[PDB]
Amino acid sequence: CTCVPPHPQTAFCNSDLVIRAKFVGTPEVNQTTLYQRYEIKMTKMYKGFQALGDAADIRFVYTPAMESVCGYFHRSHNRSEEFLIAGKLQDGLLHITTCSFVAPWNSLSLAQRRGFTKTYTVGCEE
Amino acid sequence: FRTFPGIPKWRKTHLTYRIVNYTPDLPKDAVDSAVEKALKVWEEVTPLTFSRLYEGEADIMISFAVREHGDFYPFDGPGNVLAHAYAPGPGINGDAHFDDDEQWTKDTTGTNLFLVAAHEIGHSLGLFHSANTEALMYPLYHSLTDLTRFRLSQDDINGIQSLYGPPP
Repeated sequence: CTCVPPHPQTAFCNSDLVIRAKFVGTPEVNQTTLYQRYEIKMTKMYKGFQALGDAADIRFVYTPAMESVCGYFHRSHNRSEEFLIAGKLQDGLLHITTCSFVAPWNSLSLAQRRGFTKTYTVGCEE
Repeated sequence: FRTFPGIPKWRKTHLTYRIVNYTPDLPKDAVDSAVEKALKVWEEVTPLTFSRLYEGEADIMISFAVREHGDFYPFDGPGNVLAHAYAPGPGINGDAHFDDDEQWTKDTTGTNLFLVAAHEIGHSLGLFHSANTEALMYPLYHSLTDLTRFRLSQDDINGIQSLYGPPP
């Protein structure tokens, strides 16, 4: 899988949900060989209120089974660490891929944070 | 493999491939150039050989598609995911598909078909994504200016040769 990542703004507009969460578990094939899923602990939700969420409705993020076909690969040491996951909703499930904008919240500039929290929406429709 | 089909490496050196259909974006003859130049990148570093076919099933079935296209991974329209490929093996394995919704170009003014094919073919041969940003097998399309000075990362060489050996 090869790809051109999105700018954070495009990541925000085209995604269905822009959640903030922590990776709770290692990848496991759920009810399909095609996708692997990560159990996640959702803290803050910046987008996708047409799917609720609150603090524990989205508990799994899906991605393809194998990297070659775009599966996302997460490898952090501290599980309480927080990430910004901008993803789509196939069915009612959050999907992520190699290109999906996923970065630890803490690494995010103050500007990017402000964009996710308030300003990116402003540029989406036009 | 253990659950999904596929093998770590091709159990033969002489592979065959086919460019199933073409993208309007670029003149048929230019696609052939990109794909072939692509494949050569790996032949130089291994004893592998590639023979083009025009009928029947080749190992590596190269093709362009949009949105839904047969396999269980539809393409995402313009942007984001530009292409995907499968590991060595029977059937759909080794194959490489390309997102037509992208602007395919043979130059540094769009998404360079060569660059992407070179990457995808690495998967058809048994390679995985690299963390080394300088490595071709890095998934994030890093588009380089002058194409003439394109070079493989040592890492890819060590990678592909640890499988198929260096040229004899």
